[PDB]
Amino acid sequence: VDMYIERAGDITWEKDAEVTGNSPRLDVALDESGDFSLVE
Amino acid sequence: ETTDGVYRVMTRGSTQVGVGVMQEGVFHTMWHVTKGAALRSGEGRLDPYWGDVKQDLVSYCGPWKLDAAWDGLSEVQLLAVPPGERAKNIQTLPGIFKTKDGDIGAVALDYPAGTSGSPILDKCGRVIGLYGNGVVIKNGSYVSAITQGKR
Ligand SMILES: N=C(N)N[C@@H]1CCCCNC(=O)[C@H](Cc2cccc(CN)c2)NC(=O)[C@H](CCCCN)NC(=O)Cc2cccc(c2)CNC(=O)[C@@H](CC2CCCCC2)NC1=O
Repeated sequence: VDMYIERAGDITWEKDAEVTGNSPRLDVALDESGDFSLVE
Repeated sequence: ETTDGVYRVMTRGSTQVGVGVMQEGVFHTMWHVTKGAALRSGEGRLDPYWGDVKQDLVSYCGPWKLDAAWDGLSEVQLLAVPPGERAKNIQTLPGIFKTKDGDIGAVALDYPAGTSGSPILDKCGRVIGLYGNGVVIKNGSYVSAITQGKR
């Protein structure tokens, strides 16, 4: 299996960017396998 | 070569399995993207140097170099690199993952699996973490932790 990388862009902040998405506040847990889960 | 930038992680026709960041001669991505497998870069080989499945992170060529942190206040940009699409900046105000071991910034943006590893930026262009380890909420949408390592 050939895993490889190819460049995709410069790491830059865009000055006139779309602001979108909400800002949820969530109680979560993290297990030893690196998986997040919601608490409830 | 290891020139600074954001990169697609591909397997071979080819499939995009993720994304990562080259900085200071070190490639940074999420563990679930590569599972620590070696990466071809042009004619060269990049070998895994450090990783942690619980953080879901892995670095190649050297130690984790990204140390900028979300200030808990400001908007950020996801530099999304989705499979088959050009890189694009998405600005958002992060939410919060509240955990028993402190709070983690988290972004409510939804992209294909192979967008995993796309960098999250502060206003100065510093990488404050990588996108793609998160949770699914009741309405089916997605919230990603702003996952940052320790330098
Ligand atoms: N709305 C949803 N589900 N959005 C996701 C966004 C994925 C972003 C990249 N991250 C991942 O792929 C990781 C992989 C991964 C998986 C598991 C462990 C680890 C390592 N600890 C990593 N994964 C995730 O974090 C979450 C984790 C949940 C942990 C719970 N304890 N796992 C999922 O999301 C799985 C899932 C669930 C339901 C449905 C799907 C996947 C299928 N959905 C997709 O095919 C795309 C669809 C997109 C395409 C672009 C437009 C918007 C919709 N979305 C999606 O796939």
